[PDB]
Amino acid sequence: STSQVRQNYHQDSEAAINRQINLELYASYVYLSMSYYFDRDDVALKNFAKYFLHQSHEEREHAEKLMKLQNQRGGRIFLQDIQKPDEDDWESGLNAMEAALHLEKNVNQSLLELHKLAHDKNDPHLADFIETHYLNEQVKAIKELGDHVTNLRKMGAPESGLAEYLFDKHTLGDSD
Amino acid sequence: STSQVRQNYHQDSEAAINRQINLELYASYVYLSMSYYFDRDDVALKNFAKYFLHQSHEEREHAEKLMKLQNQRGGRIFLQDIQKPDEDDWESGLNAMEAALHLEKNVNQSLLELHKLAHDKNDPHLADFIETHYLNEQVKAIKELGDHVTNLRKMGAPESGLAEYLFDKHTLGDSD
Amino acid sequence: STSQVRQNYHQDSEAAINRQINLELYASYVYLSMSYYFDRDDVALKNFAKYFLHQSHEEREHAEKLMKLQNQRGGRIFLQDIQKPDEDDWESGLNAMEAALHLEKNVNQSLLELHKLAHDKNDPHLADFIETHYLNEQVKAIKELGDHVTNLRKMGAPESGLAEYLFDKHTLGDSD
Amino acid sequence: STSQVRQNYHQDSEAAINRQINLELYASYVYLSMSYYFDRDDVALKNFAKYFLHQSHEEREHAEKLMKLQNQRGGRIFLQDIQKPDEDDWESGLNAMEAALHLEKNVNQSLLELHKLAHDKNDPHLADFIETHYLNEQVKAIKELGDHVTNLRKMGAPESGLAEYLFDKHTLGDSD
Amino acid sequence: STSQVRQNYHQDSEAAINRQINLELYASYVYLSMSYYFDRDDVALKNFAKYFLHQSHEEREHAEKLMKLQNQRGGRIFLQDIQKPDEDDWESGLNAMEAALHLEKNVNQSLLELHKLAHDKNDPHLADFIETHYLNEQVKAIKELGDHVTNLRKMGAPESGLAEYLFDKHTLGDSD
Amino acid sequence: STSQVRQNYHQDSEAAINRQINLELYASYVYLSMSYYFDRDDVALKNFAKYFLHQSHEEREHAEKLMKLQNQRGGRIFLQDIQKPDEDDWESGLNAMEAALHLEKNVNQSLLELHKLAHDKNDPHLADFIETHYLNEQVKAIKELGDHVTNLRKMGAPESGLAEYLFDKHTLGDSD
Ligand SMILES: O=C(NO)c1ccc(C(=O)NO)cc1
Ligand SMILES: O=C(NO)c1ccc(C(=O)NO)cc1
Ligand code: NA
Ligand code: NA
Ligand SMILES: [Zn+2]
Ligand SMILES: [Zn+2]
Ligand SMILES: [Zn+2]
Ligand SMILES: [Zn+2]
Ligand SMILES: [Zn+2]
Ligand SMILES: [Zn+2]
Ligand SMILES: [Zn+2]
Ligand SMILES: [Zn+2]
Ligand SMILES: [Zn+2]
Ligand SMILES: [Zn+2]
Ligand SMILES: [Zn+2]
Ligand SMILES: [Zn+2]
Ligand SMILES: [Zn+2]
Ligand SMILES: [Zn+2]
Repeated sequence: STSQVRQNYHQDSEAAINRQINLELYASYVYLSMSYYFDRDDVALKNFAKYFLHQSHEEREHAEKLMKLQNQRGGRIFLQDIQKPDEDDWESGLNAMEAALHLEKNVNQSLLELHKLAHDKNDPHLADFIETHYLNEQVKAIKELGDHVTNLRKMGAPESGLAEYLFDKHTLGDSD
Repeated sequence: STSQVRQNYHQDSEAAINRQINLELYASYVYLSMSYYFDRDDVALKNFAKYFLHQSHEEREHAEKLMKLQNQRGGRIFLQDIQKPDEDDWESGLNAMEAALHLEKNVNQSLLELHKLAHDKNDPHLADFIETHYLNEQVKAIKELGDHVTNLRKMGAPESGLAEYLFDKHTLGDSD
Repeated sequence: STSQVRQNYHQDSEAAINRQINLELYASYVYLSMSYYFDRDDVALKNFAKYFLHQSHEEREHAEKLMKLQNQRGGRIFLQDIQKPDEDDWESGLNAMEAALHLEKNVNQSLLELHKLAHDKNDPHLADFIETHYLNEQVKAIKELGDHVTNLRKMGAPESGLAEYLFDKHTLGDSD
Repeated sequence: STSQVRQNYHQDSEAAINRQINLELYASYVYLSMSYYFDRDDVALKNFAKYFLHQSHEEREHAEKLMKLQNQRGGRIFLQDIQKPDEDDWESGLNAMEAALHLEKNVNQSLLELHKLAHDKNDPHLADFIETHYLNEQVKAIKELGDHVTNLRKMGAPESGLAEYLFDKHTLGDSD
Repeated sequence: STSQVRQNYHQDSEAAINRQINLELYASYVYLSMSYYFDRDDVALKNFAKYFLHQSHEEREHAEKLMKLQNQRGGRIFLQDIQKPDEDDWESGLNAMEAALHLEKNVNQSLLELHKLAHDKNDPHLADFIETHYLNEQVKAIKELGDHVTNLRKMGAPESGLAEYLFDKHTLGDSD
Repeated sequence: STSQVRQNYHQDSEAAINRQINLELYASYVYLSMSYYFDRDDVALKNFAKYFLHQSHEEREHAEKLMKLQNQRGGRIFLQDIQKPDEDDWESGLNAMEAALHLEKNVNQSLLELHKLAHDKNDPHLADFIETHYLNEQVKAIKELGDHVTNLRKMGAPESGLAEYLFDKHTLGDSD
């Protein structure tokens, strides 16, 4: 019937965790697609590609985390298909980064709704889990991407390819 | 009258912290009893005993933590007697572990009610304290114990003593 | 209009973050004033002064943290004047420490109201941010100051200067 | 029209590389599903789970490799959806391992057909790429899984849970 | 009926070991209560608190030792409730230390009666066990506490709080 | 009446030291405001922000130095409010740097007037103090800022955002 370890875990919490798992997996797929878009010889921005590939591994980690939680709280995982990304040819580093920002805002909205739920089903554990392991990472992600979009713009992207080249070398070539 | 450092600390929060202190102490007493049950020469499962003794020290730490919080927020401690454990002869490693799971679920329920309170008396500090120092530890504890019960069962406990022996050597003989 | 990274950040949250920034800056100014009060040759309590100077740097850090959050969540900073401290001549180590306790209780009250808000505007990120980076630090601060006031009193402050001297050497001369 | 770096890369080779990319991603999804099946508290086989999680990361690496090749030879990637695994509840370690063997045999068959192609479209580079980076890994994988199935069987799986427990400790607890 | 390892262990010896176990646990509870009495912000004597907390851990060790002996000699443990301490508000460091001395004298009297028994039931093992693991520790404990009471008195406790403060810094701030 | 350590310290010297303290604090506030202006996601110049934040800490140090001198020479500190910066939105790195130059020239003018005073009230100690701890630092500051303004201009600021980006990476990304 129910697992020996289930307790205060509501069914809406569970379904939302499966949906969120599928979502994070989706984000990883998107970031992968963008990554190898910038690996293409007619784009050739190694640091853009490394960057998005890192983001893709991070998303995969987020999903696996959520699955570990599902099993943890006594819930049951159910995997769904992983929707192909909306694009196969992202136009530029700037455009890829804007799509990034929109994606991260999506995932953040989903996580905020999930926290609303865990709070309404009076599930504190799930609440503070979402808080400490996802929310801040989502704010930091959205911030980083916003700064990148701002700089790419102030430089003259996507008009000037010199811009995206320099941004690739001087911003994505060191740090996180 | 009231301590110089009291602030936003409600009286129900306080009484609940004293009750929770007594509860954690109780859990330590139980874990001790089980520990030295498995030290008995007619049981002789050194790793079961070490395991539960560790859990007992951990519970003692939880209590002392809660007392430090009471003094912290301006509350006053009041100690109550420590009820002897429901059993003096736990039947098997499997049964001891099941009683463990039930106990941890009790303590978790109490902590969740306490968080409900700290949230209703609009005490955020107490809320996130409960969250970060107890709730996750309680989920992890319940999970670990549930996995152990599952394995002891799948092996053939308590019917086969060979089982409990092997579980003692291969699962409780390394790790946490 | 609105920043690319804004999301679930309410305007009351923002104004409250600017007010809190100004408040933390104020606390730093106060702690500075007290510090160099105890640097005066007619007071001459090097450890009291070092202590309050440390507290002042800490407050400055709190403010800068809050500004980083404002920019983070898509809000906009607005700096206000920094009100001079209520006193230019704090009477004794004991009195300075009591004013300290009152100040920390003020800042704590403000932070608790801000958390109430972030919870009412359903802003979990801001909620748990306040929780993990400020609330506990505020409880610990109020506790430390309360203990100090208690000891200074039990010793005979401010009546006996021998007291404040000894407290300066044996309590503020080692540790945090 | 065509990339500056394309050369001797046939269109069937390309489409087959996109199909193979999607396939490897699928295998990673399957291995993930199995992994966290064995993380469930009513299964509780940490080493089975770690094992399949490793296999999942490996599959992800295989896919990313194939994408790097696509971009390398002048081809263009096209991502497709990732089909959910045929099962959400794998019965036992033994059954999960048998499904594993069948999957690896599928992927191997696909890779062998792809090598047949690269040989028929006289694409040596693609031929020896498939050879050195995939074929041997596929034989080794199928062998390992076959040995595991053989041992789980000879032990008495899935009938005896004691078996799967021991296999989990003594075979999946050390080595690769 | 009787354990395979029982030998020369009399029933009065056993009951006395269970009573002594409960007693040592009681002493640990008392020392804990005193400890966190001195953690209270209106007392604020960190070293008094650390001291009594150490004593509490030591008492817990004494109890666990006695349980290990019970199981050792073929006896059976029976746990009883742990009586709350006679006080919830110990007046001063001096008074807490006097209550300490009285407690240690109680425990010593009990242990001496137990040795009388082990000698009358001609149980040498139990006799020299009590001798080497408890009696000296009890004399040293009573001595230490007596010296502390003497110094607190000669200083002017509990009248002068300056006294207890200094004693806290200069005697309980270093050594055991 | 007057401090035991006062000597050759004129009252105009004192009032000027309090005014200068308030001024340095003001400069720190300004530099802070600029710093977190460049932390804004729609500006996003991490190195500009780090730079001005460093300058802000430096100014705070200057103030604390002056307070230490006041107490040193037998004077008495009097703290005044800290005027909010003239701007909340500095336009560009170039404009922020120009406002910087103007500010440093202000502080330098004030310090030069203060040295004129210490020389007219025949206060050599104060004279050479101002000389060795402030004047050179002020010339170096004004020089550095002037060079920065010159380079930002020669590059094409604020017209070209590419400029400010590059200046941020190649000039503010290494050194002081
Ligand atoms: O009275 C209510 N609804 O009708 C109510 C009471 C408490 C909360 C709350 O704790 N939100 O975080 C929300 C709604
Ligand atoms: O039958 C044939 N030609 O008439 C034939 C048979 C095998 C190959 C081959 O192995 N290519 O790699 C090529 C041609
Ligand atoms: Na939290
Ligand atoms: Na000079
Ligand atoms: Zn994510
Ligand atoms: Zn993300
Ligand atoms: Zn609520
Ligand atoms: Zn506990
Ligand atoms: Zn527990
Ligand atoms: Zn603060
Ligand atoms: Zn503070
Ligand atoms: Zn593969
Ligand atoms: Zn494979
Ligand atoms: Zn004892
Ligand atoms: Zn003792
Ligand atoms: Zn300056
Ligand atoms: Zn300056
Ligand atoms: Zn002259």
